[PDB]
Amino acid sequence: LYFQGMLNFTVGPVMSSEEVRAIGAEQVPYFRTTEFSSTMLENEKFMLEYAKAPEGSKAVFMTCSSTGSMEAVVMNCFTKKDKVLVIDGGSFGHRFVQLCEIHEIPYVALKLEHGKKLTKEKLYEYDNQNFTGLLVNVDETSTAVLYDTMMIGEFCKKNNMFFVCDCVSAFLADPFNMNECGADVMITGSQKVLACPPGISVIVLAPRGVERVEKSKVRTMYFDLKDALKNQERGQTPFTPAVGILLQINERLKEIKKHGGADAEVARIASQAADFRAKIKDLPFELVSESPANGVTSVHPTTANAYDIFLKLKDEYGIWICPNGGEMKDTIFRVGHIGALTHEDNTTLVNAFKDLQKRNLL
Amino acid sequence: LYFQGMLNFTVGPVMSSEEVRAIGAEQVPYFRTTEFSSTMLENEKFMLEYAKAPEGSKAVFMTCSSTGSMEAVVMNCFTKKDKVLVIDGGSFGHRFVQLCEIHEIPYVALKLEHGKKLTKEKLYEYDNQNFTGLLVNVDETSTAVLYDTMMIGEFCKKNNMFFVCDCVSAFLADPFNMNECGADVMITGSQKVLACPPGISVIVLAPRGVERVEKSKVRTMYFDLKDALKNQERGQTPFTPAVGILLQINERLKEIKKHGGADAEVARIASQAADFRAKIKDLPFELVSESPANGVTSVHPTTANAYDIFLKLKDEYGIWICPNGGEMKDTIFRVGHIGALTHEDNTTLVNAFKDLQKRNLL
Repeated sequence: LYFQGMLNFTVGPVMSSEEVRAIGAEQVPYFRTTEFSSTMLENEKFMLEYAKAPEGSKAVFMTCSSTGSMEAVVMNCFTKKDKVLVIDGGSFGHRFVQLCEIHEIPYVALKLEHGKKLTKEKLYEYDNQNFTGLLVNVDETSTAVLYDTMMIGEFCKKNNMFFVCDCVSAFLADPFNMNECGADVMITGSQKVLACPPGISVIVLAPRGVERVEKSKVRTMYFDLKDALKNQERGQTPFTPAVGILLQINERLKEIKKHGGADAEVARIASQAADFRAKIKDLPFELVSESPANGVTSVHPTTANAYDIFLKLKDEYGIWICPNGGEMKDTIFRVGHIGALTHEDNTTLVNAFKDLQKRNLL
Repeated sequence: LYFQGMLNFTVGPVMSSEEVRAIGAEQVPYFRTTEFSSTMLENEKFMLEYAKAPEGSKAVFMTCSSTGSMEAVVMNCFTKKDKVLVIDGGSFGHRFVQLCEIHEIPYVALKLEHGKKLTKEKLYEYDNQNFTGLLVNVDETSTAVLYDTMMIGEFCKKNNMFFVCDCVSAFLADPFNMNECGADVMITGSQKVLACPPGISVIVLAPRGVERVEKSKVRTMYFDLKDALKNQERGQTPFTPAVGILLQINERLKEIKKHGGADAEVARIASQAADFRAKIKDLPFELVSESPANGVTSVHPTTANAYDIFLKLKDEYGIWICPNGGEMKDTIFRVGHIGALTHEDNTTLVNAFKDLQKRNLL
């Protein structure tokens, strides 16, 4: 079958461990119980630990993809009186711009050419301009650009700006310390470094984030983060959540702990990325990112159409790489370093590239 | 473990087949592919078939619980110029009232005492009053009351009212023919009669529903049903969907087809319900619903606290029944007839009730 026997180098869904997969074959339990509440409180504790959240932080688990949590955060944390600086180097930064437009949050987009780093000098062009908040996608996954959260956090603190981090691809792949960088909100998704099935997302709120949400007057039921917080006090959710995925997440969080915690997973993924990048030195590929992220590498093929390479690997080599869209469809593809991959998997992929070269495709 | 070895008589999550469960242990595939598109187009075709949707209908698959699809429908189908009649006999009808309030849709709540049927004479009290739409939960799951969709549909047609049906617990449990009753929208959820894990919901739109959505000007990203429709044209979704659950749904839809289609599953659940109801005749239980639904039976214990019975069965008999909340917590519990249950499972439950009676708990 099409979903059997494939090597997955995308950035979501990704390959899962045998233990997480095994949980996926269990009957899904009824969940309005003290037993499931315990699982949910444990999930929250692990998320706060791995995020290095400050004392007094809270997490909520949302039954929707990461985009839904991005929207919830925008709706619950900002109003028409805010002025938000949005880092826009690609698709996900642009998605935050689109959310500000939809929800009538005044904003300024700080555009970066695809692949370009954010320098301190560039950010400080926006110093002392009455901004009240900042939205960033810590790994801009579309271009595999990593932003410096300590640098951005310092800027936000100087300017008293509410600091929102989408760490959907950065969390557990790149170093991130919520307490140290002063992030007020962190968002992540189940299908990225957590390597569970898609359908859950997580919002972590620092005490300032909790306070901000508590003061919101949002017109929404499903994305009402006050309701989400109130229910999570007893390890519950307002509506039926993706119970099965939340049990898989619990297992995964314990697996992370067993293998050395958040720092150990960051280190493993850093090594996975370095291994791939070392192995493609003699192929007609240029690295696009000026600020590499551990979770993913963006590649420009200098001899071939990037989407063509995606299709050939998928249909003839048993491999999914991550294609791009829009203006990047023909010129960029990405190779993920997350989920249950090994250095030998990188060798398999590079061997497939070498075979495409022999065929004269690249 | 707490989620192992339990008999599940709730109305979601419920017990799944071994084949659906097996799919849950597979690696989740990358999904921006012609292969996954094919699965999604097939899922839509089966949903339209089982809903008996009119020619030209469309379905979309939403990565959120059913409540999220209820909200999406309200947001995308009604405006401040509408006047909506909401059938409110319990929790889910009330949830539609709450959505009308949040989204500033003018409405009138048609209250029914818990457990009471909706008569034709009652509904026609609202005839010729300039209503433009109607919201109903075809099985009001909180009270296990079934509403007559042919009767309501005739009323809506007479009054030119846009007819929205939440069939989250009714779809595949009770007869429902979208074409015949004139429903413009049907909503359902993955974890109910479909008996898959929670995290997907489905919106089926008749041609009038499609037209209504196409004319909407909603301020939302995640719940933008125009975007959902446009993407489903090629078997895709705007964001990452719950891919694993959608593959399980595909298997389940094929399993339904193998066993005789929608009518055969309705008949099986009708028999499951009848079997349970026959077996409790000598116990201190009163049936609450004046209009029984196949999917679930609501029970009033005349000698005991309903929530106490829930807790004892859960902790001492390996059984989940469905508790109630609010004003119904002490007085009503429910027994589901959906998912992978047998008549012998009903015997196991009744034996547990009989043992509680021997202990003098009831």
